[PDB]
Amino acid sequence: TTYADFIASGRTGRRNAIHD
Amino acid sequence: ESVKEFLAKAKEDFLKKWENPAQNTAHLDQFERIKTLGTGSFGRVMLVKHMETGNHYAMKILDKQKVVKLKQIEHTLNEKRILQAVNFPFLTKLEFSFKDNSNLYMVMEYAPGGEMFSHLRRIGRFSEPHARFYAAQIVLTFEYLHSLDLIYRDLKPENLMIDQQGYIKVTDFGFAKRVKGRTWTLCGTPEYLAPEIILSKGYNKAVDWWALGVLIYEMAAGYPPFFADQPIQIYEKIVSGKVRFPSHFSSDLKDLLRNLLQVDLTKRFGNLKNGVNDIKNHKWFATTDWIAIYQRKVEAPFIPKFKGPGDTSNFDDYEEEEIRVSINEKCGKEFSEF
Ligand SMILES: [NH3+]C1(Cc2ccc(Cl)cc2)CCN(c2ncnc3[nH]ccc23)CC1
Ligand SMILES: [Cl-]
Repeated sequence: TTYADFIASGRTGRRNAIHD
Repeated sequence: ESVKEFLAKAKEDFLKKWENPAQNTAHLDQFERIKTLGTGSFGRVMLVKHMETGNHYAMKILDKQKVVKLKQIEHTLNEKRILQAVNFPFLTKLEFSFKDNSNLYMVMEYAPGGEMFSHLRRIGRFSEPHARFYAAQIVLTFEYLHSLDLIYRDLKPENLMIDQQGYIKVTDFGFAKRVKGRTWTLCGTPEYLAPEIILSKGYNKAVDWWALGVLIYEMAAGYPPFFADQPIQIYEKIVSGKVRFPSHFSSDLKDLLRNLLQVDLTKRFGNLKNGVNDIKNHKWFATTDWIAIYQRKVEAPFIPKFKGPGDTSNFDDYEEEEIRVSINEKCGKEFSEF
């Protein structure tokens, strides 16, 4: 399931801003 | 008055403060430090008590040297200048700001309900009415900000704070900018970036409306529309030109999302001749009483649990580190106007 794929991914915690 | 007229007057209010910013209006020793509420690459947000009043505030503390290393000087000056000038129900204006040898300090209304992020991840997803309640506040906030020629550029659940009444505050203006033309800086959060940012085009406030599509999707699905383990994989997805919706998404939700998450700027909602009304008058928002949201008279679908005025149980626990102030002034010239 897409939920299961999300929960297994490395990006379920807080996401940092990016910049150049 | 019309909304047009309300906004025009709010612009006059904003512009006076924009042109003559408040500076050095408190001192660190006037506050008692309570708890770290979050961290960033060049700073933190703490809960503090203001001793003279006993009021609780959020104090954002930025390490000047770290700001410089991360090339965030101008962005930081933007954040302080903007936040000391704005006033809107879903914003936390600066109550005070100051600096010392080491740090920059921005003191704002404290939002005790925690980050939307926390609740969203725990509960898993929000119902459409729940997601809609939040989305409406974002729609009004952006209409306000955009009218002042401000672009926000970091919409995400991590930065939407829940207040004691279950309404939201749109926080972290670290990438907010007052700009009349197009702008170019690559900034934001990978999942929320519009295609035109990723493709290094000049871009404008339409990126905020794309970000709103991402947020509403994430709130309603429990996961964002474009995810992977690494940023590069996320960018491939965003630019690709495809998005799949959960089977539980209503027809009206999917149609709104298709018009927000639209690569084509001539068709993206919020970006068209009719402006924000395309969004406000969309069928998914049919039940929304915009005047009642603005007035904060709508009953919130969810309200965080509290036991006190500085209860912090809705926040995660972070390692508490010192607030060190060097005996030598750092980065004086760079932050002169702060
Ligand atoms: N969600 C945040 C994340 C963050 C952003 C920048 C830095 Cl440097 C560190 C962490 C940002 C708002 N903040 C917050 N909490 C409570 N009340 C508030 N009133 C204004 C802002 C806040 C809580 C951490
Ligand atoms: Cl913040």
